[PDB]
Amino acid sequence: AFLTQKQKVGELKDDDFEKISGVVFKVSHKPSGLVMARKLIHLEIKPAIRNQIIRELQVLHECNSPYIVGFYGAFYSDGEISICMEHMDGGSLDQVLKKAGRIPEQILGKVSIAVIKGLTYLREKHKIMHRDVKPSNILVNSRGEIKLCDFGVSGQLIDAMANAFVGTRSYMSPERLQGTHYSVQSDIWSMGLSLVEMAVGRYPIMAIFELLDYIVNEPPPKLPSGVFSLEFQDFVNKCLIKNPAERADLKQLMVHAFIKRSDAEEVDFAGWLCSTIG
Amino acid sequence: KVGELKDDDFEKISELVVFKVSHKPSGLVMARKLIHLEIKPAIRNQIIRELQVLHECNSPYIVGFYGAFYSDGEISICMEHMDGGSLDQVLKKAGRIPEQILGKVSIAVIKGLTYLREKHKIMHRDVKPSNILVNSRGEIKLCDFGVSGQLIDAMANAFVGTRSYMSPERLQGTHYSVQSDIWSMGLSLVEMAVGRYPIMAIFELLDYIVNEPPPKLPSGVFSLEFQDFVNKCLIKNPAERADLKQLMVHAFIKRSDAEEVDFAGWLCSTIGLNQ
Amino acid sequence: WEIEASEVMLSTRITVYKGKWHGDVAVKILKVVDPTPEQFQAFRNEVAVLRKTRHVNILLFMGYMTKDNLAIVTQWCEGSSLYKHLHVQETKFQMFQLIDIARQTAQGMDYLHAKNIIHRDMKSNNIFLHEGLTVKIGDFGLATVKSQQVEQPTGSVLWMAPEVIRMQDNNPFSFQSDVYSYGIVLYELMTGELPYSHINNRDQIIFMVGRGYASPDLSKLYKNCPKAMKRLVADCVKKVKEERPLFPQILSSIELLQHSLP
Amino acid sequence: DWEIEASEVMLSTRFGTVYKGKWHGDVAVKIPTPEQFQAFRNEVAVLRKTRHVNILLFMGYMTKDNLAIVTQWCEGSSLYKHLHVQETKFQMFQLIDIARQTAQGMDYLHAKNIIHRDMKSNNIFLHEGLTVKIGDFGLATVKSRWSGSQQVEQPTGSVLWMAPEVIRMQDNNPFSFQSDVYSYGIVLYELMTGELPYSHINNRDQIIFMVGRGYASPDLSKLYKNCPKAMKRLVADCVKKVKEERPLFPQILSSIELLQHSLP
Ligand SMILES: CNS(=O)(=O)Nc1nccc(Cc2c(C)c3ccc(Oc4ncccc4F)cc3oc2=O)c1F
Ligand SMILES: CNS(=O)(=O)Nc1nccc(Cc2c(C)c3ccc(Oc4ncccc4F)cc3oc2=O)c1F
Repeated sequence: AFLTQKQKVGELKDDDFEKISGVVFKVSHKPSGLVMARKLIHLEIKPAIRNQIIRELQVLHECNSPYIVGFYGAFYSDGEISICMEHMDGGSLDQVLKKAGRIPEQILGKVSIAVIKGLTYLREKHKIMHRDVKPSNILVNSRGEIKLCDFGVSGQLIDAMANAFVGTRSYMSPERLQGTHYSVQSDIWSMGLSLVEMAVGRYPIMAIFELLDYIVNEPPPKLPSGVFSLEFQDFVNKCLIKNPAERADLKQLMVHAFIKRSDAEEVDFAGWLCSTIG
Repeated sequence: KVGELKDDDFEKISELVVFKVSHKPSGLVMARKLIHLEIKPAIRNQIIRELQVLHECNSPYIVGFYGAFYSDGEISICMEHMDGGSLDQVLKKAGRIPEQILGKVSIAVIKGLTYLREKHKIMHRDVKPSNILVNSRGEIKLCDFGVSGQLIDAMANAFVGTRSYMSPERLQGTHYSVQSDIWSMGLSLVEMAVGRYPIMAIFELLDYIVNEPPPKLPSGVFSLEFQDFVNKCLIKNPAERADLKQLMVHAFIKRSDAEEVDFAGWLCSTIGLNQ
Repeated sequence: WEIEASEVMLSTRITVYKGKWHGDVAVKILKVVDPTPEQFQAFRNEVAVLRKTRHVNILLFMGYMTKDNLAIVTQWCEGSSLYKHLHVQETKFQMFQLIDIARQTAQGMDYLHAKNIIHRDMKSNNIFLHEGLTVKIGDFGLATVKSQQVEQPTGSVLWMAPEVIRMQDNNPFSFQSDVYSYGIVLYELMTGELPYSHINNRDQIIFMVGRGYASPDLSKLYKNCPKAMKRLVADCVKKVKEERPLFPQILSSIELLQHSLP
Repeated sequence: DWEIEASEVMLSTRFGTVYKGKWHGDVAVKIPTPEQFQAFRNEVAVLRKTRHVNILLFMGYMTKDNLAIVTQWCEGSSLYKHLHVQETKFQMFQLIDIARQTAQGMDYLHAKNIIHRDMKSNNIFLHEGLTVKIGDFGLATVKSRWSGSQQVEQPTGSVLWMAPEVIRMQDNNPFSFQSDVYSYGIVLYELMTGELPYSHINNRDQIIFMVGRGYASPDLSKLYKNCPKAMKRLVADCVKKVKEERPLFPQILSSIELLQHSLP
């Protein structure tokens, strides 16, 4: 039903938008009355680089799924790159993590189900990897769908963004940190780190080089066995294997028992978020 | 005997800006005066060409000239060294100047002006006692005169010149002649006669020159014909000022020429030198 | 150095504003609605360093602002940054004036070290090529006089030193960190491309430099260059801080290689 | 900024011709009696305040041994050489740019309450022939509420650029903004004509009496017919014999920017 909403919105121009509330801002189109999310990216790069980036950015039109954030368009204005997407009113899960402190386990199960289905969809249709799986890049609405966003779709834009924000927290797999072969197992590592981070609310153990050193030379932290059932620790220790050879692939995440029993549970996310806000 | 002149041929001895020098192949002592000019090159070439004019300027009352050249951005003028110094230095050392020496220097400057009139048709324009020199042998020569108008135009910027002995009629741009030099000679003779300006910014001195008459010397200190001489030299009217032929028949010049004065001996006693 | 608000008119915006005050001036205004006192002491340190700098190769400080939002008044540079000349527009520079740029900015950093100033943020965006011939060094917001725990680094990771990255010392910032940053500026200056261009991961670059495995590649230096220049380039990028040469020897080497042209 | 240098500078030979030194690049050096000390501390006091792109950049001072002032070494020649020695064929846009740069430097100096008192084209240097540099602040001063109490000394410079009220010296302090305005007007004359004022006069005392009595002014008919009319009006009314009628420097900058933007 969301497809026809883009159909009644034609050309998008910077003068037709207004300030409401890189950097991310919300925008609205006044006769339509819909809400759009604008991402602003600053780059000091060549004109030909900007045009091949925008030529790689059009691909997001055919990226259509209930597990992927919808897309409107992208253009150039005032020496800046503008990315227009459809707005999640619930925000990313990082902000509601700061709001609530901890998240009930079935909600993490539903998030895990959504992200693994999104990874399967992305690897089947475009054969590309996400590269940036962290709780700031995953979004929820007031309705209940959980979608991925800001994935590595444009290699030239990745080269442009390769040097910018400093990095306070890092969720990136070791095997790409040595510079070796990386695959979807990197995104699986990042997903496991994200879920344990929202499980306990803080990193359970410094400058960024110290985190890099701790990640490369030491095994990741593990949950106590006396608190939660052993199946969830089995989930996270299959997701936190250092060597990607025996680290679990998406097929035995699909036939894993915890994902099945979380799918069997009926968790109404919209009702709990409405109880959260009021 | 002196041929061409170059900067490396001169050896600095003393300062009199003026540096006392000598020419090493010849061995004679000269006086070298340096002036700084920021002037176009071809103009300085013309300055050299009509500073060659002083080759024909020879007289017992005009400072002898040897050569001129340009080096290191400085115009170099060379003249005969003449050791007794100017009347300003003699005035500072001796305090007063007696009247017979005043007659002798008046005769010297008037004969020099007549020589310049009759042989070169040019004028001095800068009569002041710093520009008249005295020799140990008693001769009184003249120098530092306006031989080439481009050099006046080039030097017409910097003068220091806290005072001015300039004629009144040359302050508003009227006709000028040797009468202005006669008037400045009158101021110089009065200046040394008493040893001071006997009466303070420079514009006030020009105001003082232009608008009210010059002072008089007292009659009790000098002979009456001396005051007659100066008051004929200090007439404001350019036409009423006596010209050179009038001063050469005045009573003071014939009594001064009739006087026999040991001027050389008195100046050597003043400077205290034994050759 | 007090300037009241009503004389400075904020004409155009290119954060930074092109204003008019007794001439064209560049105004660095910090538009913060809630000024914390940390930004206050940072501003005081910045202006205290800027008052001690008076050199032709340093961007000239003129005044500051106190009320409304904090602002810094400096002269308006005409032209573009060396980053914009080198990686955005690609002006075809010739060899001579590149070594002229090198010796001029080396003179600037030598004067800063003589006046006991650590720039701490030496990179390509801080190099203004003013009318194409004169270099200016600016943005001394992180400048510090030597005389405590150092603040967290915030600049780009390319120009940092390995002992800056691993930060095992309380104050790893010194002369030699600026020397290595100048060496990286020389590296991009003689080649025209950013170092480690084959790596497109920020954390990978940070870790590979911090463990000392990665190094700049001198293979893209043309072989028609004199061997003294490539020896200098190899010497200024040396990892260990105690054998990196100081700026007077760098200037001596540059003038020695400049003198030999017939 | 302040503080003393050391023997890092070199002495080559123990009004000359060159006093150039070397102290982190090319620098310019200037040169125990009390009269030198008064002017020397006045120079350092006025030079600590000057930070502008049109003003010569003071670098440091030396008090030990001989008195020295170190500043940046400009590349090029003085403006006087550019007009009266080599006769460079300047175009009109360059001359108007020179005029507006000098006006902007004066506006900065007078807004920061500084009188150099001593304009001429000798003190204006063309840095690579593009950017003006105003220097030689030996006779600079700072105005104050007690500046009228002290009696000013003789300028003893060149009479072609001084004001009639300066050369008369009837007031205790004849110097003001408008004296510098008149000197800048003579500078405008030299830019727009190319020769020294009162060329038909070859006597300095003639100039002193003929100008100090208000009987002389530079000939405005020597301006070129293709000069801007507002430029002629500006150079005409900034050389007025009345002290009060001379416009201030903000008016001069406004007129110059108006005539620059007026040209198609
Ligand atoms: C740490 N790993 S890394 O070193 O590989 N760095 C990188 N990682 C991952 C990605 C990139 C670049 C990236 C960025 C950041 C990006 C952001 C927004 C975007 O819009 C939308 N996206 C999805 C849905 C709707 C949208 F509107 C497209 C984007 O596309 C991109 O390509 C990296 F540089
Ligand atoms: C202030 N009054 S003013 O305004 O009229 N200016 C001027 N007045 C008068 C003259 C000039 C120029 C001048 C000067 C000063 C001059 C000086 C020395 C000189 O050497 C010898 N002289 C005589 C004998 C032997 C020499 F080696 C020749 C000179 O020749 C000159 O032409 C002026 F500029």
